[PDB]
Amino acid sequence: DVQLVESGGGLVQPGGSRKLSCSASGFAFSSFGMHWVRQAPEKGLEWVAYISSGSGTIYYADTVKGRFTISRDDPKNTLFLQMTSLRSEDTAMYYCVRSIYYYGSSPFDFWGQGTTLTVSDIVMTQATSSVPVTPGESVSISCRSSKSLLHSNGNTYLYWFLQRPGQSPQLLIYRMSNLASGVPDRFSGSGSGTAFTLTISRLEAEDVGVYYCMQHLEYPLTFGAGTKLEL
Amino acid sequence: TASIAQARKLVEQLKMEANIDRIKVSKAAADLMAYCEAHAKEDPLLTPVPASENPFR
Amino acid sequence: SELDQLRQEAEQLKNQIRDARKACADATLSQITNNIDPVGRIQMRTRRTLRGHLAKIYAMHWGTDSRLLVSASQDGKLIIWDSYTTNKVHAIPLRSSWVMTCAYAPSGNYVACGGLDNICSIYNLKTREGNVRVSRELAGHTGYLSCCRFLDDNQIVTSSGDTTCALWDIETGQQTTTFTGHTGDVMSLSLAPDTRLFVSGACDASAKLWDVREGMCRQTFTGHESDINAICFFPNGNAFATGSDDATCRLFDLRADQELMTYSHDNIICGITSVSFSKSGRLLLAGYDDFNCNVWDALKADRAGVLAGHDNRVSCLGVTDDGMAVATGSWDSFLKIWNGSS
Amino acid sequence: TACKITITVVLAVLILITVAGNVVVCLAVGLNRRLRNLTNCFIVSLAITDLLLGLLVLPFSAIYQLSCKWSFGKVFCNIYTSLDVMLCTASILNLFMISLDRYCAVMDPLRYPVLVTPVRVAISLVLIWVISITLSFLSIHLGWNSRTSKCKVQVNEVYGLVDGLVTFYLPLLIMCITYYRIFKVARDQAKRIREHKATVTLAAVMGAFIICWFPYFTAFVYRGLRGDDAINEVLEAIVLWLGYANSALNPILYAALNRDFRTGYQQL
Amino acid sequence: VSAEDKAAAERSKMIDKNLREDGEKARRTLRLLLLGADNSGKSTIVKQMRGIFETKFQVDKVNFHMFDVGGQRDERRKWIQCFNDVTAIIFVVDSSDYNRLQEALNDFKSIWNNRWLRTISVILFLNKQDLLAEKVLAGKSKIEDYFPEFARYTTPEDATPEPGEDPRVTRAKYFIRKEFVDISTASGDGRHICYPHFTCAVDTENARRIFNDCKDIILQMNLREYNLV
Ligand SMILES: CC(C)CCC[C@@H](C)[C@H]1CC[C@H]2[C@@H]3CC=C4C[C@@H](O)CC[C@]4(C)[C@H]3CC[C@]12C
Ligand SMILES: NCCc1c[nH]cn1
Repeated sequence: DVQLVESGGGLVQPGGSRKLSCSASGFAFSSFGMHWVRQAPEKGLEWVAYISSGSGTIYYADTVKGRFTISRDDPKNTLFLQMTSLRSEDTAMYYCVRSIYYYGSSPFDFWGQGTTLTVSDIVMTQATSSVPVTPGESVSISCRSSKSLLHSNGNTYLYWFLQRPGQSPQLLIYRMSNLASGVPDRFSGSGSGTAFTLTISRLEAEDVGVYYCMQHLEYPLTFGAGTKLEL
Repeated sequence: TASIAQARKLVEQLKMEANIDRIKVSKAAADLMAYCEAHAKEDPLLTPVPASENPFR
Repeated sequence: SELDQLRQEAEQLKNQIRDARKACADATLSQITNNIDPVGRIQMRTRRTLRGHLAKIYAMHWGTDSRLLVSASQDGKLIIWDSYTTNKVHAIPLRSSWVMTCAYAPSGNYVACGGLDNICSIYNLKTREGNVRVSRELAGHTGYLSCCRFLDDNQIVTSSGDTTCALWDIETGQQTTTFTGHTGDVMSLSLAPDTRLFVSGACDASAKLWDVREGMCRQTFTGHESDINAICFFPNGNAFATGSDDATCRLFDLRADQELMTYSHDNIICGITSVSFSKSGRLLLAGYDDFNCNVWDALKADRAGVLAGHDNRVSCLGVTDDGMAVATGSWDSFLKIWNGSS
Repeated sequence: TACKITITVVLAVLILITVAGNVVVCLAVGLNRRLRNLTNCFIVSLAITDLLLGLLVLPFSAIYQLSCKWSFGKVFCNIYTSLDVMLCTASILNLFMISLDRYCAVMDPLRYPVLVTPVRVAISLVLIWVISITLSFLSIHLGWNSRTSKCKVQVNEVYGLVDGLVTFYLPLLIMCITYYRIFKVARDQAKRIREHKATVTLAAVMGAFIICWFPYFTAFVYRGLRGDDAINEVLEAIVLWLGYANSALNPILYAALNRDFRTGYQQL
Repeated sequence: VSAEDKAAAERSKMIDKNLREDGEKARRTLRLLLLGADNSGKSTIVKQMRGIFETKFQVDKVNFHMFDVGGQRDERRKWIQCFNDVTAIIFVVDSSDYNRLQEALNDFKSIWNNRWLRTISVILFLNKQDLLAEKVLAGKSKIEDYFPEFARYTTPEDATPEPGEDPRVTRAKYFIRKEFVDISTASGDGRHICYPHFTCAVDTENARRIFNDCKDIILQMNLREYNLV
C-alpha cells in the first residue's frame, strides 16, 4: 500500500540544524512531485516547500526561504528537508505530501503521518472556526479567497482537506468540484469565483474533524484557518 | 466430411439474411438526410464555431 | 450429390437476396439529395502537431471527453495526449512493438492495444501507484489484432486476421462470444452508438453486421472489389461507410441492406486507410495512401475539401465526440489536429 | 558607358542568382520537415554562408568595381575585406567537409551513422568558423597580411603560402583523392548492375570548384610573392569574381542535384 | 498558464527526454525480415547464426535484428505493410524439393512485386544444397519433369562453380537460381536488387553473407541520393 513515513524530528536548540527524511514505499516515487507542509500546535496548515518530479523545479515559502533546503533521492525513494537556523516559530509537525500533475490528476492525494519538531500571497479565509453538528444533518462549510481562483483555462484551483483528530489530513475535493478517490459521494464541493462551499450530506461520526481549504492557483500555496466540526 | 458440414452452415446463414424486412431506399435515404439536417447546426466541422468557442485556437 | 445440391441452393438464395434488394431499390440517394445545397468548401487548418513518436503511427482513438487521445506507434510506445496543450499525459512502453490498433475506453480508465503478437493488452490508467500497468492480456486469437473497441470497462470487441471477431470479458480474460463467417482477414470494426451491434470489414471485400448479445451475423454487405481497410458507423446507427484498397468509399444502409452511395474520384488511385463521420454525419473524412485526407459530402458524394498536412501515409484518423476537431495520424510519426475557422 | 551598363547587368544577375539560389535551399530545408536531417546540415551551412556572401560582400564589391573608387571609410574597408575572407574561406571549407561526409557514406556505409554522429558535425562547423575568423579578422587587424581608393586584400610572401595552401590547395588535394575513390566505387556498382551518370555529376561538382577557385588562389599566391602590381588589373578582376561565382553554383550542384530537394520543391 | 499547467508541462518534457533515450538505441540496429515456408529451413539458418520471433546477432560491431513472423496464416498481404522500413528481406527456399519450387517461385513473385515492398531488397537464400546435390546425383527425380525449360538450359561460361562440384550439379543449381533472378529483373526498374545465395544446414557463413549484402543495399541508397547511380 502507499506509505509515507517521516523521521528525524525531535527537540533541537534554537539556531541549530536538523535533517528530515521521508521514505516512500508502494508507489512510483520518481513520478510524483513532493511537498512539505507543517502544522504548528493548535494552528492550521502551512506550506513549506515543493520539489517537482525530476528535481527540476523547487519552490519555498517566504518564511523559510534561504534557511530550508529540500532534496530527494530517487533510487532510494527518500525525500529530504535540510533545515538551518531553526527558530521557535518553526516548532510544528512536518507532513510529507505527494502530488502528481497531469490533466485530471489529483494532487495532494496522500499525506504522511508526520514528524514532530520542537525548538527550545492569496489569503484564504474560513471565518467560521467551529460548527456544532448532529449526525444525519446537512452541513455547509464556506471558504473565501482574496483573488479569484478561476483560471482562464476553466479550472478553479481550490482544494478541500479533512484532518481527523490524531490523523493526517486527507484530500476530499480537488479543483473545487472533483471527488477524491476513496471519498464517499456524500461530500460535494461547490464554488464560484472567490466564494466556495463544501456540502456534507448525512454527516457521520467519521466526518468529525478540521476542514481546510487550499488554493493551488499560484505559489506559495496557502491554507485557510480551518473549520472544526464537533458533536 | 468437412466440406459438407461447412456447406450446411453457409446455407443456413443465407436463410437468416434472406428473411429480414427491408425498407425502401428512398425511405432509408430520407432518414439519413433528415438526421444530417436536424443536427447540422451542432456540427463544428460543418459550420466552424467562433474563435472564442474553439478550444484549438 | 448432397454437396452439389446444397451449393446450388446457396446460389438460389443469393439470387433471392439480390432480387429482394433490387425490389426495394426504388430510388437512389443521389436523386434524393440532388435538391439540397452543397456544403461548400471545407477549409481546415492544423491547430496542433503532436510530436514525440519516433516511428510510424498506426492507430489513434479519442477519449469521450473530446480532449484526451491515445496513439500507437511501432516504436513500442503508447502515448496519451492532452490535445489542448499538446502535453504528453502518459507514455506506455509496449511489450510487443508491432502494434496495429489502439482503443480508449469511454470511461477513460483503460486503454487497449495489440498487433502481430495476437494479444489485446489492457492498461489501467488510474492506479494508486501513479503509473500505467498491464491489467489484462487477452489471448485466444490465432492471427494479428487489427482493431479493438471498448463497450465498457469490462467488455471489449476485437477483430483479428484469423478471419474472426471476438467479444471479451476483461475481468475473466475469456472470450464470451466468437464471431465467425468472414473468409478473409478482418481489418477493422465499428461499434453502433447503442453498442448493441457492430460492423466489421474484412479482406473478402464484404462487411458483416453482427449482434453483440446474440453473437451471429445479421446482414452481409458486398460491393467492394478489394480488401476493406476501414469502417465507420453513421452517427444515428442506421448506416455505415467503408474504405477499401480500390480507392472507393461506399455507404451501406442497415435497413435497406444494400449500398447507397459510392465516394470515388478519377484522380484517386490509392488505397483508403481510415474513414470517419462528422458529428452530424454530413461530412465523410477518409485517409488515403497518397498522403492526403479527403473530406467528402456524405449525402451528395462531392469532395468538399482536402487535408494535406502529412509527408507519408495517413494511417488513421478520428473525430471527437463533440465534433469540434479531427485528428490524423500518419507514418511520418506526427499527429495533427484539424478544424475550421469562421 | 555601354560596357559599364553591360557589366552592371552581369554583376546584377550574378548577385541576384546567388541570393535567390541560396534562399531556395534555405527555404527547402525550412519548409520540408523530412529535409531537416543531419545529411543536409552542411548544405544548409553552405547555403547560409553563400547567402551572406551575396548580401554583405557582393553588393559592395559590385559598387567598388564599377565606380573604381572606395567611397566608404577606410576603417570600413578593413571590415569589408575581413568579411570577404571569412565567408569565402568558410564556403571553401564547407565543400571540403561535404566531400569527407560523402566519403564515409560511400566507403563505409554500414558505420556511417557512428562516424558522422551529429556531435562531430557541430565540432567541424565550429572549427570551420574558427579558422575562417582567424585568417580574416585577426590577420587583417593585426597586420599579418600587410605588405586610398583601393580596398583590395593585402598579402605578403608568408601569408600567401599559409592562406593559399590551408584554405584551398590542401583541401583540393584531399577532395580530388576523396572524389576519385568515390568515382571508382560508383563505377564498379554500375558495371555490375546511365554508365556515365557518376562521371557527369562528379565532374560538374569538381569542375566548378576548380574553375572558380584555382585561378584566384594561383594569382593570390603569385600576387603576394611578386608584389601587388605583378598581376594585371583586368586579370585580377576576373579571378576575384570567379570565386564569387562559385556561390551561385552551390545551390545547383549540391541542392538541385539531390533527390530530396527536387521533390521538396514540389511540396513548396 | 497556471501552477498546475506548468508542472504538467514539466512532466511532458520529462517524457520526451525518456522517449529520445529509448528511441536512440533502436536507430543503430538494422531490421531484417525472415520469410520462407515450413520446409524452407529458415529456422536452421537463424539458429546457426544465433506471434513474432526475434533474433539479434553482431557482425563486426554491427547489430542486426531479424524478425520471423511464425504466428500468422498464409495470407500475408496485409501485415507485410508493417515491415515497410526494413533494410532487407531474407527469403529462404528449399532447393531439393522440386515439387514446391513453383510454389516458392509464385511466393517470391508476390513478395517482389508487392506494393509496399518496392524499395526493399531481398537477400535470397536457396537452402539445403547438399540434399539437392545428392538428389540430382541419384537421378530418381529430374527437374525436366517439373520444369521443361531445364532440358534446353546450358550452363553459362561466365559461371564459376565451386571446386569439387560435378558439372551436372552446376547446370541444375544455376537453373534454379536463374528462375528467381528472372523474376527480380522483370520488375522493379532498378529500385531494389535480389542477392541470391546457396547455403546448407551446416554452413556457418550465413551471417557474413547478410553483412556483405546489407552493405551493398545501404551503399546503393547513398549513391542513389548523391545521383551517382
Ligand atoms: C557561372 C560563371 C560562368 C559566372 C562567371 C561570371 C564572369 C564571366 C563575369 C561576372 C563578373 C564579370 C567581371 C565584372 C567586371 C570586370 C572588370 C572589367 O574591367 C573587366 C571585365 C570584368 C573582369 C568582368 C569579367 C567577366 C565576369 C567575371
Ligand atoms: N574573394 C576571396 C577572398 C579570399 C579568401 N581567402 C583568400 N582570399
